[PDB]
Amino acid sequence: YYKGQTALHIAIERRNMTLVTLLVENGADVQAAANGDFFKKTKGRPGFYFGELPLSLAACTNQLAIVKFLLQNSWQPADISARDSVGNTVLHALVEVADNTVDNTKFVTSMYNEILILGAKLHPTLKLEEITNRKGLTPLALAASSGKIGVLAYILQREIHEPECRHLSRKFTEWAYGPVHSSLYDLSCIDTCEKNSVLEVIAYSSSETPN
Amino acid sequence: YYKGQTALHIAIERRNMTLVTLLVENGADVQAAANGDFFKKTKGRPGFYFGELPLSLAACTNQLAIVKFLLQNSWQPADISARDSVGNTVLHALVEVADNTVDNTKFVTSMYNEILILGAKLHPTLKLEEITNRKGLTPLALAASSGKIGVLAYILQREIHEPECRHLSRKFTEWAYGPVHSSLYDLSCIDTCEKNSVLEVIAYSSSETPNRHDMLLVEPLNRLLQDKWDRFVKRIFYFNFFVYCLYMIIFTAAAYYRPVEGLPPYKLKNTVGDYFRVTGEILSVSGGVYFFFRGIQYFLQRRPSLKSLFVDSYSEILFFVQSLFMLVSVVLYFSQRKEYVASMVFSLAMGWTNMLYYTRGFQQMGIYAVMIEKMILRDLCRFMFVYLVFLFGFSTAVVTLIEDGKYNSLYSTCLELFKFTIGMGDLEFTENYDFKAVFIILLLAYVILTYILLLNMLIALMGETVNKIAQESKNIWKLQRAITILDTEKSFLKCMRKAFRSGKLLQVGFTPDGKDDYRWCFRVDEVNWTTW
Amino acid sequence: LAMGWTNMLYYTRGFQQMGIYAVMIEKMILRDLCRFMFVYLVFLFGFSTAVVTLIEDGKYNSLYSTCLELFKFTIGMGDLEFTENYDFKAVFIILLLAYVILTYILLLNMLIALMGETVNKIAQESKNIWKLQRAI
Ligand SMILES: CCCCCCCCCCCCCC(=O)OC[C@@H](O)COP(=O)(O)O
Ligand SMILES: CCCCCCCCCCCCCC(=O)OC[C@@H](O)COP(=O)(O)O
Repeated sequence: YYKGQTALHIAIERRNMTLVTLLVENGADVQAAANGDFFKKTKGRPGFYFGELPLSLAACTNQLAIVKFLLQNSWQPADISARDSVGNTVLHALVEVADNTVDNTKFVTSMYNEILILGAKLHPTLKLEEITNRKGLTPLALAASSGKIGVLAYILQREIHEPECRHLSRKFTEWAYGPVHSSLYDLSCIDTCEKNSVLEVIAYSSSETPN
Repeated sequence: YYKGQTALHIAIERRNMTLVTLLVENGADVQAAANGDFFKKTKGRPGFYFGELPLSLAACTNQLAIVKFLLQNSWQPADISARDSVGNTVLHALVEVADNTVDNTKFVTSMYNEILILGAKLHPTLKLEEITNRKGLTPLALAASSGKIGVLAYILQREIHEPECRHLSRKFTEWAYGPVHSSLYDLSCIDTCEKNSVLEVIAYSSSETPNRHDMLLVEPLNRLLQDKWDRFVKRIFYFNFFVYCLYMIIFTAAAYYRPVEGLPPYKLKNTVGDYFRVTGEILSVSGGVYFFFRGIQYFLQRRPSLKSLFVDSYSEILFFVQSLFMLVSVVLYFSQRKEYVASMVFSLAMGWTNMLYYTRGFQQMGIYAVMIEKMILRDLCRFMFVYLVFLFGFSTAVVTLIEDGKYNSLYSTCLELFKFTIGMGDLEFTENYDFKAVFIILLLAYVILTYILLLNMLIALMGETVNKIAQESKNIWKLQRAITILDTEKSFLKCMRKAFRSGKLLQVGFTPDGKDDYRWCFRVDEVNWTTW
Repeated sequence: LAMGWTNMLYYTRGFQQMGIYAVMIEKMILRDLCRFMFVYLVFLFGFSTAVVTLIEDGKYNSLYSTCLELFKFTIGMGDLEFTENYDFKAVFIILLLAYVILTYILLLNMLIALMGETVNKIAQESKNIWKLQRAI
């Protein structure tokens, strides 16, 4: 029941950069999705969710160099806004794979920051986070609903200290006089949105939410 | 009494490699055993057990190089399967010498791994662990019986990462995709063996075993118990609970409607109510007899030591006592006596209060019942002797003071004094005496002393155990559930080998011999994002 | 009317201390009451059935009245001599004393258990639940 599995996914899993480069040299496809039951969310206790796309698999598997190579290859550019069958993008997969652990939390936030920066640089004209899946949940909304404390904590306090990407960050410093400095937090789609707000989602979530 | 001691043993003890080589150059014997009393297990507090063989002495004494030299010498090869007088081999000695300490545990597991690897390489055709001593206990069985947590934990999770010896390891990795990889555990001689299984040995071991409670924290054991439970023991246990509840309801109904004419037995009238009463009484007596017979069977099968009779088997003894009360009740009932009422009410109260045995199977209620058991065992007598001394002394004093009247008897005064403990004291319950000052002082002193007594009671049993109850009660409950599971499995063999441990798997496919093997694995899944 | 008056506690949220108090009451009523009441009811019903079986006849021969009298021991109003229409006073006294001792032991492990397992969590968990309540 592994239908949809491709050798590219296997190569990416094995952390083989050179072998991946050789495989994609001939023109290996990158938008192919693995619809096999083994790659589904929770059908059967065994399994592993990675977004059903090779780029998402690389992102979730601690391979930043492979992600960069896939995104900025000269053979076939890799789409970053691609939405799989369940409507989950790279950010959604990163949210899913988190388990609210210090090491995993740091890993996931670092990978999220890197992928967001790369997406902003590649296609600044495209808004990335605002997108929604078939469930109609934004990555922040998904993180809040699933109780991923680390991801939500990072997103609500994003701060980028390099030029041309400050607009992505949600935290800004109005000024800093002496030892006291004021800070600004972005409240977009937080309290009132008419579809799904973070406060509304967290408030009405069932107790099954971990935290 | 050092008879059997040889200079080779002394040389090995002194950690002298060169001197040992010189001694064995002339052809020093290696299979000689030291049968002197000094080398025995526990004859006299001084001593040291090392397996009674020089190779075992070297193995237990932190000399791996000497062990290798002895095993692979060109003068006289050293036998590794040699069994001493008590039937203990190298592995048995390694199990014995462990004291369940982190450093000693690491030492013993490392030495066990090295000796096992060497034995496998030297004579791969020979199975080593499966052997048994005169007691008929395998090294794993011996470790489980003696409560050596470290050795058992290592053995149940053995993993060898070099070729030609993977078959020795008990843990295998079926595959590893991304950050999630499945694992397989070997269940050979673990749950059912017909001679001695690890679960059977640990379950029925007496409380003298150092660490019986926490040994079930081992991953394969815990997961296997949970799986067996959720597979069939939950349903069997619920059915048993329902049947027992119906029994108790029927018994209560039969007893409540007992006739009042005197001088039993009573002729049964031709009425529906009489028929129902008679059938209920018959069912109650039958259940009592069944409980009595099950209790006798258990007592013969296990044979407690008469010292752990109460700490262990606390529920079987209570059920047996209830059945004994029922039998005495019926015996008196047919003997034309009116004390069957007393015996029956005692049995009925015991039966209703024994419904707590079925709380196990629910975590919270099980922990609650376990705490009740622990108190009734190890606090009630100690905290009741003092209170009874105080009560009896003050009651004797007061009754001595009283001149005459209703309360001049000791029993009535004891009852009145005890009434102060349940919040119903009087302080003026009599006036037939002299020296009201003395009476008031006695009563006030008694009240103050008993209140102080209860206050230190609660302070003591709160301070000394507010921390242990965090997990010790849960561990005891898990042990209790394990006992229940094993008893249910063994008792209900009528369904043949229904709901076996797990499926059949081929982990390695080929052993050093061309023949294939299977090890009745138990699939387990885990995730480890870090440390790939 | 009783339910309405006792539901005024819903408005305690909005004051930190009273809110935490009401939250603790809620947590107990949810996750401890049934578990710690099943055992007590089993004990009470069993001993009441025993005593009523022992009694021959009279006012207290009914199960309900005997259950009420036995329960009166828990609120500090037991009698230990509430009836005399029976036989074998030794058995009656033993039953009542055993019931009293068992129920006192039961309450003592109640308090020990729910104190030991949560003396630390209540430091901040109740405050967090109250903050969630206020957010709702
Ligand atoms: C002459 C004998 C005096 C006792 C007369 C009848 C009253 C005895 C009441 C029961 C005494 C034992 C107290 C007790 O702890 O039982 C409650 C059970 O949960 C104990 O655990 P389990 O479920 O029976 O295994
Ligand atoms: C047949 C029904 C039996 C009950 C008859 C009426 C007596 C019921 C008394 C209230 C029972 C619920 C106990 C309780 O906990 O309520 C107190 C409130 O602070 C609970 O929190 P909240 O403010 O109502 O949200």
